[PDB]
Amino acid sequence: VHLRKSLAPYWWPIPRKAGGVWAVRPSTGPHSLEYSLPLAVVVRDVLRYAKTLREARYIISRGYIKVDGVVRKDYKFPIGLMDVVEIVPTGEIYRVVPDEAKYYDLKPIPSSEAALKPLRVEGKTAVSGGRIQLHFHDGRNLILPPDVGRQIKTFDTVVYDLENKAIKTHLPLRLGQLAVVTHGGNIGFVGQFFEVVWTLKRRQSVVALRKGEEVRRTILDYIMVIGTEAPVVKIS
Amino acid sequence: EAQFNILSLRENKLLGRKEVLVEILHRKSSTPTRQSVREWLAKQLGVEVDKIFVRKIKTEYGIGKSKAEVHVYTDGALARVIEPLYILARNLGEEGKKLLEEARKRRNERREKRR
Amino acid sequence: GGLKKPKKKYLAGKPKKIWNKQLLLEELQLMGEYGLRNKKELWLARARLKWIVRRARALLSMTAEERAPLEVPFKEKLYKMGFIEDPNVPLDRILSLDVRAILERRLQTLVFRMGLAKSIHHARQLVVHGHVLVAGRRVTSPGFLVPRELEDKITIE
RNA sequence: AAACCGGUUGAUCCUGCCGGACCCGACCGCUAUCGGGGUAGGGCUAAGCCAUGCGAGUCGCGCGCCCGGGGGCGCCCGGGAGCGGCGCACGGCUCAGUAACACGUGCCUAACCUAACCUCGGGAGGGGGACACCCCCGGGAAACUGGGGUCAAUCCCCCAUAGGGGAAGGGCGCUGGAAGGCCCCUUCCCCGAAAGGGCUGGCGGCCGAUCCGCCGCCAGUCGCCCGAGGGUGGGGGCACGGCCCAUCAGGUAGUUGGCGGGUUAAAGGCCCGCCAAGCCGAAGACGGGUAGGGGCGGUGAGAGCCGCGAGCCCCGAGAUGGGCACUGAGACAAGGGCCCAGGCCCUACGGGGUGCAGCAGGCGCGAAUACUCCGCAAUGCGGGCAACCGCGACGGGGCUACCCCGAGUGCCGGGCGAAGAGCCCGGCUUUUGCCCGGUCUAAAAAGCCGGGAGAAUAAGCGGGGGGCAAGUCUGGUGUCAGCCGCCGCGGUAAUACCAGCUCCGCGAGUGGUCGGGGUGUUUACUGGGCUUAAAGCGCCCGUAGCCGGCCCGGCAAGUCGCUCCUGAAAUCCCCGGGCUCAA
Ligand SMILES: [Mg+2]
Ligand SMILES: [Mg+2]
Ligand SMILES: [Mg+2]
Ligand SMILES: [Mg+2]
Ligand SMILES: [Mg+2]
Ligand SMILES: [Mg+2]
Ligand SMILES: [Mg+2]
Ligand SMILES: [Mg+2]
Ligand SMILES: [Mg+2]
Ligand SMILES: [Mg+2]
Ligand SMILES: [Mg+2]
Ligand SMILES: [Mg+2]
Ligand SMILES: [Mg+2]
Ligand SMILES: [Mg+2]
Ligand SMILES: [Mg+2]
Ligand SMILES: [Mg+2]
Ligand SMILES: [Mg+2]
Ligand SMILES: [Mg+2]
Ligand SMILES: [Mg+2]
Ligand SMILES: [Mg+2]
Ligand SMILES: [Mg+2]
Ligand SMILES: [Mg+2]
Ligand SMILES: [Mg+2]
Ligand SMILES: [Mg+2]
Ligand SMILES: [Mg+2]
Ligand SMILES: [Mg+2]
Ligand SMILES: [Mg+2]
Ligand SMILES: [Mg+2]
Ligand SMILES: [Mg+2]
Ligand SMILES: [Mg+2]
Ligand SMILES: [Mg+2]
Ligand SMILES: [Mg+2]
Repeated sequence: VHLRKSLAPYWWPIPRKAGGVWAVRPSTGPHSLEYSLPLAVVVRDVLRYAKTLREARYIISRGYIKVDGVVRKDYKFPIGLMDVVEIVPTGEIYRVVPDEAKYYDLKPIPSSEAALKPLRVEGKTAVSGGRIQLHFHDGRNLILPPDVGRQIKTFDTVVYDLENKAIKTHLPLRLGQLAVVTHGGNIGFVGQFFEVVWTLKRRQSVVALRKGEEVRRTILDYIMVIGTEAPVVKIS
Repeated sequence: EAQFNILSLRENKLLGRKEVLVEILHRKSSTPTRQSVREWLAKQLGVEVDKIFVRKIKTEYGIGKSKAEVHVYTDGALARVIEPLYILARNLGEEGKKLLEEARKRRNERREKRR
Repeated sequence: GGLKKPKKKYLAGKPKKIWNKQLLLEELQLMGEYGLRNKKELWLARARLKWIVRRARALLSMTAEERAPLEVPFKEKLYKMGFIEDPNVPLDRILSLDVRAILERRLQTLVFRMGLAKSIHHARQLVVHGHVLVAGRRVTSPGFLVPRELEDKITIE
């Protein structure tokens, strides 16, 4: 399967005309094609550690790159929102976070919050045994007992332990929390949740965010709760 | 004549090299030899000439000024598996010529077999 | 189903009626003073002049709020190129800008107007053979439109 | 630059056409130095026929065998023919079919499938078999292909359990706008997994130099099976939008719908059994013609007109015409299969291949067209743990008046010449052309830097009666020849023809014929006209349509304002920056 350079996502940090007629195509990983960047692009463009595609594949082939605690040796692995990228031989850590300019950015983070990942609940399914399965914004799943999974509704953000496969902290979606817009024109904006026009489809509800006193509006689908007045993990 | 100065140096631990940038200032004089740039850098950085590879020397229009992109490798064995063959053939003198040459004999092979 | 291809950039200054006597007389004067090669170079100067004037025309038609972010930067950019003299004139003052102001910015003209050559055609020959250094670099295109700050760096070999 | 100018008259004001001037596209004529940027080139012509070559492989970390070199612990390495896994449904080409859910925009699948990959939960127990390469023989012109023997698997098969499907009854519960869904309970029927395989290290045991392994365990790593979700790809559905003709007015009979079924991965007259008469149409059915749709492109000051809507990107369809299937997650498959039609090719006459709308290339047609070149280095893709391999995709150059950009074909002074061209003299420079070195490039080439000689190597095309800039100068012809977009010349004194001289426009270009736009308020929404110039139906009743009095209250459809999700990229406008400026 190919990806023409014209059909590449608009926000990717690559020149549109100059270059080849091809772009590296992500291999159906834990994100969406429109909202993910392949690992070889990050190693060559965003970190500039490789000057060619073979050099980027060589760096990835050694297992030097760790993505969310798992060494990825696939150069077409997709990276997306709230993912933790760690470079082993240099010890630097980044969290791909919603950016006001690049639309998605590699921000350095402290080593303590490297195992933590904030995940937005995209939905729940009832599985065998009566347990509940949670689906997150990057396709990741987590099966829970029925009573604990009853109190986690959709669009709630949960801080997930990659190290323990557990839920550190559950952040319900209520009016008055700190949210970051994760898609759309108003990307990168972090503000208080203070207004909602509940539509018939909840995913299409109009939501307003405030930062004293710049007010931006989006739909309810495009905002992730990052907690109260203090963001739980460094995003900006 | 030939003014050399390290314009920049980026430390790359992943590929085990320091991609160095050099500024060559040769007023009223020919473009500097790529061997001459490698000798200056090896003497400048104190490393052997075998660990230093000149990628491209680009000369500005209308004046004797050049910029060269150079890769200095920690160990020679890894350098010969990371740099392309034509870079070694340009830089390593004769051995890269053989490495390019020995590559070609393996290329006629597997192509007559495909025949 | 249409593929874009580049078009001539000197068409805006080209007259649609070339066979006018007074038009032929005025243009023939301009080629003589500034030593141009053909009418294409002369029209290319006018095409630049039409850009500066048509842009200033549209900025006048824009609202006061819309004009505000672009008004001063437009005049400032005109000043730095050396076309205008005051970067603080009223916007309607730019409308009467004249094509000779663009022709003075040509690198060939500056070599002659700086006394660096015997004649304007000699100064074109100086740039062509590569004896004119602009800030230390050889600039061999006689139609180079030098900006204001680079003007003081023009030397001979 | 929101532009006019020529021509119907004895003269005049109109109407109204035709011409001139401009841009772009195709073809062609004369002429042609250099460089830079660019996704230019059998499209506008036959989806016409094709010689030849190249155009999808990869993996020994799935598998046994064979060969060569090396070494003792248990093997190392290289190679061969193969089995096997994955891929070859991507990529490349072209424009016949198509006026259609094809395409575009905005939404759905609560009516669906999806190998590779990601995450969570669970699993990997028992037992068998065959076929290649090879060996002993072949058959056949070749294509291909037969028999016996023999070693394996991540090859194929069985058994178990998990799981899965159906029908039926119940439910707290989940999702979601809404359950024919998910989860739990009960009954029966039915189908029904897996490779603990490879590698590494450690341990121990069996075994033997005719072995160089096999077994149990542990850890690391790459894998395998099931359930759920995601991802990607795909099947299907909906609302609306975009050609011409009435010298095409009625069309339809599985046609329109209902009920019950079959089939499908899945809804559906998709198909079938029954029932009804419905469905479409002048708000234009039906029929005919033309055309792949879009992003977009040319032109104009704009509204607009046109498609050069060829080239680049997205979707569609096709692979000589017409059909039908295998395998597979996916094809009814451009370099796979089968049949018919229509060609052609080799043959030992018994057979066997093939259709270039792949990249070069040939013939043909036509007004009209490139190299049977180089590389997998860049951009990617398939395969691999990796290393790396392959790729006519892609990149590079060649040819080609393809588009745009920057330059040269000298500069200074002097005399003759006319203030021109030109000639000569004196001084200067080397862009450029030529030679060389470094740099660049996969390698070349070109570019760039530097060096040598040297003014030295380099201008045409169309015109001079008006439009329209340029000769009432001269020779020749004498209403002949010739010119002429229009007006108009030439029949002896030609500023219009053939020539000389001279001048004009543009210039590496400049012309000829076409097509589009402007021209053109000659298509008129902006913005025409209809007494007499073309133009009011002979008159009237009226259907659709369009247009419609006043006041009060309600809604908020149109309409207006703000915001959001969108309207791919490229293209367009503005601003900043980087190539010497420019493109
Ligand atoms: Mg007009
Ligand atoms: Mg008359
Ligand atoms: Mg006309
Ligand atoms: Mg053709
Ligand atoms: Mg393996
Ligand atoms: Mg083999
Ligand atoms: Mg195979
Ligand atoms: Mg395709
Ligand atoms: Mg047998
Ligand atoms: Mg298997
Ligand atoms: Mg189920
Ligand atoms: Mg079984
Ligand atoms: Mg087995
Ligand atoms: Mg059904
Ligand atoms: Mg039917
Ligand atoms: Mg083509
Ligand atoms: Mg057929
Ligand atoms: Mg076929
Ligand atoms: Mg054919
Ligand atoms: Mg490659
Ligand atoms: Mg030019
Ligand atoms: Mg004289
Ligand atoms: Mg060269
Ligand atoms: Mg002539
Ligand atoms: Mg004459
Ligand atoms: Mg005149
Ligand atoms: Mg004439
Ligand atoms: Mg009229
Ligand atoms: Mg009447
Ligand atoms: Mg009549
Ligand atoms: Mg009536
Ligand atoms: Mg309304």
